[PDB]
Amino acid sequence: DKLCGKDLVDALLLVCGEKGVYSPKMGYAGNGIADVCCTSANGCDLNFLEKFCKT
Amino acid sequence: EICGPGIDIRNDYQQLKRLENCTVIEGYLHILLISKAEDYRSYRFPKLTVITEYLLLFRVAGLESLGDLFPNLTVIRGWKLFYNYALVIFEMTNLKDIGLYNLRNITRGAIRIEKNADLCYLSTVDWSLILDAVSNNYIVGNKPPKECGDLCPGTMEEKPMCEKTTINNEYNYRCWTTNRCQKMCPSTCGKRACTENNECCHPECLGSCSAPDNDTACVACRHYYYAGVCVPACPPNTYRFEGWRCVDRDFCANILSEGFVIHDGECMQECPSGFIRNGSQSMYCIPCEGPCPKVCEEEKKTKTIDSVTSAQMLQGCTIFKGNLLINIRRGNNIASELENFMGLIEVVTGYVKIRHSHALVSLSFLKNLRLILGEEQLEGNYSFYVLDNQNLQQLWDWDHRNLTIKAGKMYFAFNPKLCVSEIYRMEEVTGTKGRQSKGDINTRNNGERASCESDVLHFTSTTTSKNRIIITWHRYRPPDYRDLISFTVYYKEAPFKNVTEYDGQDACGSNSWNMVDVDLPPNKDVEPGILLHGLKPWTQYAVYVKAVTLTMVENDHIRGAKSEILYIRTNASVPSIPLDVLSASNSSSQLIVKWNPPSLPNGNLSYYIVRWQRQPQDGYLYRHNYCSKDKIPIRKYADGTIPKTEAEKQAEKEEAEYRKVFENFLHNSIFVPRPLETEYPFFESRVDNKERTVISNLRPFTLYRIDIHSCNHEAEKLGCSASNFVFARTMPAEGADDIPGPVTWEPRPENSIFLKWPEPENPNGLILMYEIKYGSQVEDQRECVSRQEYRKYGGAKLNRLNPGNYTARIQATSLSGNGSWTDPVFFYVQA
Amino acid sequence: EICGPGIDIRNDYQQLKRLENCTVIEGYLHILLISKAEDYRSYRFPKLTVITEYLLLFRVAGLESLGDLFPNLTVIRGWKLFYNYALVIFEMTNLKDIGLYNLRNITRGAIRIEKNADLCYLSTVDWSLILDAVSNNYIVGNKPPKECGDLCPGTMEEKPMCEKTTINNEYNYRCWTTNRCQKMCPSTCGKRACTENNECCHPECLGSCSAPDNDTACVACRHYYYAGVCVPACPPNTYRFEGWRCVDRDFCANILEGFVIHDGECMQECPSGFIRNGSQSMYCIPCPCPKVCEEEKKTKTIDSVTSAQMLQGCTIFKGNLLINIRRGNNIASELENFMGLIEVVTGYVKIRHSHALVSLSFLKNLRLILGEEQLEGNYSFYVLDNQNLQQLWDWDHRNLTIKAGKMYFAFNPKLCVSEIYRMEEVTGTKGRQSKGDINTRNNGERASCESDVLHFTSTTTSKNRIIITWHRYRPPDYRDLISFTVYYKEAPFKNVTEYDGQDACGSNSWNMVDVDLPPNKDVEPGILLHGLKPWTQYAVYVKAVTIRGAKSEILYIRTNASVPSIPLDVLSASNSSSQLIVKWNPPSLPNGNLSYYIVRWQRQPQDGYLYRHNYCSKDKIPIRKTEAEKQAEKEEAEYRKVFENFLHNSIFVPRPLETEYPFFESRVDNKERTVISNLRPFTLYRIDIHSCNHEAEKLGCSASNFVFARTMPAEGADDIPGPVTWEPRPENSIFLKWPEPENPNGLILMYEIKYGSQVEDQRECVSRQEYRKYGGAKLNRLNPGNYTARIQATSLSGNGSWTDPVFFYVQA
Ligand SMILES: *[C@@H]1O[C@H](CO)[C@@H](O[C@@H]2O[C@H](CO)[C@@H](O[C@@H]3O[C@H](CO)[C@@H](O)[C@H](O)[C@@H]3O)[C@H](O)[C@H]2NC(C)=O)[C@H](O)[C@H]1NC(C)=O
Ligand SMILES: *[C@@H]1O[C@H](CO)[C@@H](O[C@@H]2O[C@H](CO)[C@@H](O)[C@H](O)[C@H]2NC(C)=O)[C@H](O)[C@H]1NC(C)=O
Ligand SMILES: *[C@@H]1O[C@H](CO)[C@@H](O[C@@H]2O[C@H](CO)[C@@H](O)[C@H](O)[C@H]2NC(C)=O)[C@H](O)[C@H]1NC(C)=O
Ligand SMILES: *[C@@H]1O[C@H](CO)[C@@H](O)[C@H](O)[C@H]1NC(C)=O
Ligand SMILES: *[C@@H]1O[C@H](CO)[C@@H](O)[C@H](O)[C@H]1NC(C)=O
Ligand SMILES: *[C@@H]1O[C@H](CO)[C@@H](O)[C@H](O)[C@H]1NC(C)=O
Ligand SMILES: *[C@@H]1O[C@H](CO)[C@@H](O)[C@H](O)[C@H]1NC(C)=O
Ligand SMILES: *[C@@H]1O[C@H](CO)[C@@H](O)[C@H](O)[C@H]1NC(C)=O
Ligand SMILES: *[C@@H]1O[C@H](CO)[C@@H](O)[C@H](O)[C@H]1NC(C)=O
Ligand SMILES: *[C@@H]1O[C@H](CO)[C@@H](O)[C@H](O)[C@H]1NC(C)=O
Ligand SMILES: *[C@@H]1O[C@H](CO)[C@@H](O)[C@H](O)[C@H]1NC(C)=O
Ligand SMILES: *[C@@H]1O[C@H](CO)[C@@H](O)[C@H](O)[C@H]1NC(C)=O
Ligand SMILES: *[C@@H]1O[C@H](CO)[C@@H](O)[C@H](O)[C@H]1NC(C)=O
Ligand SMILES: *[C@@H]1O[C@H](CO)[C@@H](O)[C@H](O)[C@H]1NC(C)=O
Repeated sequence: DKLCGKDLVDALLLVCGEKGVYSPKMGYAGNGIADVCCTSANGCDLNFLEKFCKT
Repeated sequence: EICGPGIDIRNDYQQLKRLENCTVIEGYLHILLISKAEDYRSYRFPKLTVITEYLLLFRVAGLESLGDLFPNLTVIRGWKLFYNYALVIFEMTNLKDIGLYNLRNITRGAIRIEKNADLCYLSTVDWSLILDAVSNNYIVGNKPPKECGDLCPGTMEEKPMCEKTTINNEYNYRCWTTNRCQKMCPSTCGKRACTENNECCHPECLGSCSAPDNDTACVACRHYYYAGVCVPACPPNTYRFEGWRCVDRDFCANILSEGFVIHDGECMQECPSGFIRNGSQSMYCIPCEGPCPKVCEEEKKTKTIDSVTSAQMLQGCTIFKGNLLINIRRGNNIASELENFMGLIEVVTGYVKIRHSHALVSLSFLKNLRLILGEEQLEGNYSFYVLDNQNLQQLWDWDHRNLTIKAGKMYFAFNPKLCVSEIYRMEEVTGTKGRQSKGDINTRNNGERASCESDVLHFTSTTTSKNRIIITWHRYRPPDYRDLISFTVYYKEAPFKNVTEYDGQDACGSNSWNMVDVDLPPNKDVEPGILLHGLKPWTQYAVYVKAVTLTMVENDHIRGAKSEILYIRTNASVPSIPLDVLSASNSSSQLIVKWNPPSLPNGNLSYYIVRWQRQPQDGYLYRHNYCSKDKIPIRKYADGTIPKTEAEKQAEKEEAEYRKVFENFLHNSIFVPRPLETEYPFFESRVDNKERTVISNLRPFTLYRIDIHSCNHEAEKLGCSASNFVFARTMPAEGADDIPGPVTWEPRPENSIFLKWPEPENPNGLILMYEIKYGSQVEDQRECVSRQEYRKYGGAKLNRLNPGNYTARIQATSLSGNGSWTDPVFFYVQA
Repeated sequence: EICGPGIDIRNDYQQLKRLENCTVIEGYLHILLISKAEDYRSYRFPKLTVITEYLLLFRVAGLESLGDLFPNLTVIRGWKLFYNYALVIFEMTNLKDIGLYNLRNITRGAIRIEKNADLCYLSTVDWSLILDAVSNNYIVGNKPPKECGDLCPGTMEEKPMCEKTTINNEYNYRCWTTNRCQKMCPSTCGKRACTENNECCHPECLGSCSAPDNDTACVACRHYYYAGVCVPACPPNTYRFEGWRCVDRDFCANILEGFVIHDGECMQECPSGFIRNGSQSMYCIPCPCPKVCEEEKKTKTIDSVTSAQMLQGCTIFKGNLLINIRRGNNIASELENFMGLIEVVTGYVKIRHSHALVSLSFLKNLRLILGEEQLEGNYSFYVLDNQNLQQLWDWDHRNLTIKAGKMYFAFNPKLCVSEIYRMEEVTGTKGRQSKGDINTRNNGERASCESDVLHFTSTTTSKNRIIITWHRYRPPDYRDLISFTVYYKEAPFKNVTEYDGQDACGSNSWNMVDVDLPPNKDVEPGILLHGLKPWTQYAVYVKAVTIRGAKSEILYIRTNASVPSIPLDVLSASNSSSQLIVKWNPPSLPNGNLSYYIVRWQRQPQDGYLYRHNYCSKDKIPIRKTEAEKQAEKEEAEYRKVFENFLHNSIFVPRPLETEYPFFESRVDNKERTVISNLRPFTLYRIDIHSCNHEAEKLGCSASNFVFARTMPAEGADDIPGPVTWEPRPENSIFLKWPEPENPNGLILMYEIKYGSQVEDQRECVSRQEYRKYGGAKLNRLNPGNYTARIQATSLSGNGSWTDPVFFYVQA
């Protein structure tokens, strides 16, 4: 189902709890997690929260 | 002659003179605001014998006594009452006493006598033999009882002429005014009236008689009066009228008013609930099918209802032969009073428009509206038409009501809080499934800001106590858990299981329901719940829960949840004290004890435990030395110098919405995808379905503490009740205080003498005094002996008399009063 | 080192070490999601001085102060922002204080600090001396404030090492944490950077200085920094870059397409209308090429200055603007700075829940809303639930065009409906809208502007009524029987609005009585407003019903005066014999200016039974909210109201051995208290208080609210006024004779005579009835011998002191 607030970051930390979270560093040049997992009807995924872990 | 209706004297004594041709008043007889006329003892009305409804006196200056106004007023029947009062005496300056010395039997109501600053002879009246319901009296204010004196006629003369009767602990002479006693019939005339010379009235009489056992000699009748004869019920040729008399149909046809009607043997201004006249103006009535069909036509085709009182001319109705235009804004009592004025409207022949009615959350106040005929229609064939109602949420409880529109289309526009599902359900039951189309039901402006779909907040557990309900419900989390900001629990006392949410709730803030909020519990394992407290035992409460939610997504993706309305009866409890225990002893060794049901019946009242125990006398009386001055009635001089608001809840909702959106910005910007004292025995008795009992086999003039406990079906578990109590006094035994033996005199040295008498065998309480009157050929001298002096010496000394044919008499004063004077004793002093 | 373009300190306190020798962050600084507290935490970074964009801390574990990390962070310049905020501290655990004690300025950005459950120093920082826009801060999600007062060094070291200031109108010490207080400076540096030595530093300075005025030692520069010195504008051969510093060209030429130079500033690309020059491929040169901008989501929601700032300098926006400014106080000036150059919106414009927008005019230079995508319902300009919106621009200075799509306007209470129709006039969208799309009901509901006028033609007044008439208004479009609504409300003062409020109910809210224009053309429309209280001032304004107009001015008409209600809650006391104090309240209904209260008083005679009782007789001295509550109180209320209805129709016309006494009267005008003097001692007086008003000359005063007040007894006035005298009498008896007190307290009810041969063992009672018959009393049949006696008068108030003893003798 959907994970939005405290739940979304808690789930993300449980998914990546030592792998860490990624960072952009885009060189000066996109709906986001709160949309793919919460705001849209898309719903969250334990198999997609892995995409926001650093690896 | 008989007078009425509703005599009202309002400015001056000259207006009183309306009364002197009146012997019975078929009305109240107010006397108000009269200025003192300085005619003094003028304006007596001795003809008046009966007031049928209620005597009300207010601000009547210079009236020192009502016995000067109505010396022969015998009965105030109380057929109509002044807010449950039959005699009202309010702010009556200069009124020294009520003085209605012939008022015998007030048939109904209570006696409020309020703030009459000089009023005495209130406590001297034993209203328990004038009134059935003394507990309702409300004798508040007046002259303070400590300052009244209240001396009965003959008391200051040492020749008391009045009767005595017990009111609880108190036993003293009963009087209406300084010169006149309260007239009480002897015990032989059981529940009858009597003439002045003690002879019993006819059984159907009331108050007093000119001659005994005569129906024609009555000054007042119980039941009914006809041609001078008091009658239990009207002779078959006549009909009951104004609660007191029998009049023929030839009389009831002639009263100005459609005229008076005759039904169930009585004649009335209008035929009562469930009955209607035979046809047009006619005297006889028939039972009605429902509430009696009344047409409510108005010369204006469309009756506007724009304020709560604007509907008042409906007043109770069945068939409105015109059109309605409800327009109610503001007032905060709206639905509970719109239903009073319009709930009985079964049929509206025209159209019904509800326009700009921002106060209404529900049209359920039109309770019995079965048909809107739509014979007349507004425009474009509209017959039911609501427009621009900022707070309408419900039309009717369609689970219960079967409204129908014969002709014309339904129309709804700009109703932010009323759901299109609710208007569709209206059209599904009103017989209007295909009249209107498209723009009539636009759906753009109806329910635009309404919670039209709800999940169910299932109650998971309930727990109750005498004053508590602890209740919990299933863990609710909308798709976005953030937007559930709180739960609102609405609870109200609901004796019957028909209460829906909109029993009130009209948009003025607070409403009929009490309500309290529960935050979402921080611990995800804990279920939400509330402890409602301050509740009443055994009372049934309607309790239901609603989820307070944001609207951020819109497009009806908000899902504001509701619980089902749960009717929870709090536990039965120990009943409160049984109200207003009051007692009167009709005989020695017996005590009639009456009371009223407890303030809170905390369960189905099964019985009352009445518990009488004797009380010791000595610890107040036995050392008092009563043959010494009491404290004088000194007067006091004047002394004494010099729930959360809707705005708050909107603030909480807005802050929660802003927190939600900023958390979304947090996450979508931060996260990136990887690319003599003794205790006497108790006595107990159980009385079932009767708020009075006759305690028997008691002692003469003995103080019994009477505890009373109400009981319900929980009595075995919780005990009965906290005792309400009254200190009741048994009536004294006649002659028990007169000295049981011959008094003797004996000599003493010098000019003094001694007298001796035996103590009474069974005195009516402690004999607190013995009075001795002595003198030669005249009882010229007084003396009195305390209880202590007798317990010392037996008799008492008379000091320094003179030789002569001296005589003496003795009188015991017990706690009940003085007994009979002893036979005279003759004695002389030696030279 | 100066570090950029932005730092994500993430997942590791060991990665927090990346700041060991940074001093100025040319970007944001993120401290995010570090969980390994007890494994590492030891870090401090004295070198940090400036953050150019913003500081964000999110779920950093075990950080008990930012005074550990950044003791010398001095300025946050906010050139790029995080949802209006330059400082964000969010969901931190065990935070316990902010601790940025040297952060003397935060430029162009609010502060939000939320859900840091242990934060206990948030309210003690005087943000008024840190940032200008304190109105935009969001500290709301703080730790509950039940534990965080007066913890500053102003108290902690037993006495202040601190200073105090005012916020709003409350007054408190200012500190960031213990051991540190906020670095303010005197008013002589009130627009200058202050110093640790409390001298005013350089004029072009922003942060702090160690030396008193040693320029080139400003820890943070105001305006722009360059080569170690501050400057108000960059030197003539240096260019502004990243909103904080000047650079010589060889830096902006070495940022990995390279940054352009234009208008003396260095940015990612030339602004709208400019293109990079030929064969000098660094400089910008004018074409007029419009700078098109876009987003991956075809709808850009604008809730914050950041979401608008993604379009800074754009001219054509490919996509839909969902303008959503819910709380952005004064940020319309920033929205203008960013979006006031978008001439064309290709998609729809949706202004929904944008309560911060008083006006849409921040969309400067906006010219077209093409509607190449439209909302459900084919709308291209959709305006919903904007509580404060007053203008869609479209005044007589600039014309919009909506190529395709319909307009929608709902729940814009403060927006004059004339403006939404003028928008149809200006934009040419007359052919699109339905009456369901543009509503006269929920638009213009409040704060409406007005041009048409209704005049009060005549008025009439009575105690409970106002009668009002106005002109028969009608335009050249003789459409309908125009319905005139009279709005009447109690106006205690003339500071009254129109019905420009959402207060459907509560206390005093404008009541509305609708009226219809009568068919008879001669009669001016009128209303008999009724139920009005006497003398209350009622604002009345007429209005018209269905483009239209016709409001009247507010008339603060006053109902005529009436006889006042009873003066409530009368009470009385007596500090002194021959005087009474009487006190009351202003009446329940004054029904006028309480110009004066009449007070009348009259002697009540001593109770007649007192002359009859013969008080020396015997007596016995026998002793020993739910619906139901609301209904009982309502029944009592009706009972009181019937008698008020009785006596409020009663009016009093003011003055142009014992039986009865005359009345006495006073006008008291000052206050609800009076002193009544020259009274009889211990006498009961009926104090008839008659509330009165200015129209007494025509209507009279109120019927009396009486109180029966007893004067206090005059001490030494009921003891016998002279020496007792005695006589021998026949049959071994004595007579005692004594005068009656001249002015006894009420009455003399009895005299006690204490008598005895050596001590007054025996007691005799003399009633008033016997005393007035014999001038005394016969002590009958006393034993012969030497004797003593004393006499005590018992008045209505108490005992008189036992008289001087009489030593009579009885002879054997
Ligand atoms: C005063 O006189 C009345 C009769 O005139 C004595 O009897 C009481 O009469 C009242 C009638 O007001 C009875 O109350 C109830 O009346 C209603 C009609 O409103 C009726 O529906 C009830 O069934 C009931 O009759 C009351 O029961 C009755 N009481 C007795 C003991 O007979 C009344 O006792 C007299 N007062 C005194 C202090 O003696
Ligand atoms: C903090 O520094 C800022 C930056 O100078 C001051 O805010 C405004 O900054 C702009 C741009 O430099 C100036 O044009 C304004 O004049 C500044 N405001 C004022 C009131 O002068 C700000 O004043 C400084 N102090 C505080 C307490 O915020
Ligand atoms: C008793 O109280 C009254 C009322 O306070 C005193 O009389 C006057 O009261 C007014 C208003 O308080 C003062 O302004 C006057 O100064 C008072 N009179 C005097 C002479 O001071 C009165 O003084 C008090 N005492 C007695 C013995 O009457
Ligand atoms: C009373 O009756 C007499 C005739 O019996 C009549 O003259 C008089 O006007 C009447 N008075 C009142 C007050 O009815
Ligand atoms: C109702 O509809 C009918 C048929 O369209 C039409 O003749 C009539 O005028 C309408 N109005 C009324 C009041 O009947
Ligand atoms: C209304 O009619 C329906 C259908 O016959 C029936 O189920 C329901 O009980 C009716 N309600 C009333 C109040 O008559
Ligand atoms: C329910 O029935 C009771 C019984 O008299 C009635 O008073 C009440 O008006 C009915 N309706 C509701 C909603 O309680
Ligand atoms: C209240 O009533 C319930 C009925 O189910 C019972 O189980 C419970 O024991 C009662 N509690 C008390 C305190 O009487
Ligand atoms: C007292 O009253 C009761 C009933 O109220 C009656 O049974 C009893 O006989 C009465 N006693 C006397 C002595 O009248
Ligand atoms: C309580 O009394 C009411 C009314 O008499 C009755 O309907 C109900 O069944 C009773 N319940 C019990 C448990 O006695
Ligand atoms: C900090 O200083 C050291 C010198 O010991 C240097 O090697 C390093 O590059 C500097 N910067 C960082 C981020 O360590
Ligand atoms: C600031 O200090 C530096 C270093 O000593 C010095 O070069 C400079 O002249 C000083 N500034 C001023 C204004 O004196
Ligand atoms: C009007 O002025 C009075 C002055 O006392 C004030 O109390 C009141 O709040 C003001 N009302 C408004 C709406 O400003
Ligand atoms: C009533 O009092 C107000 C001040 O509250 C004053 O302006 C006005 O002139 C007064 N009017 C009269 C008739 O006393």
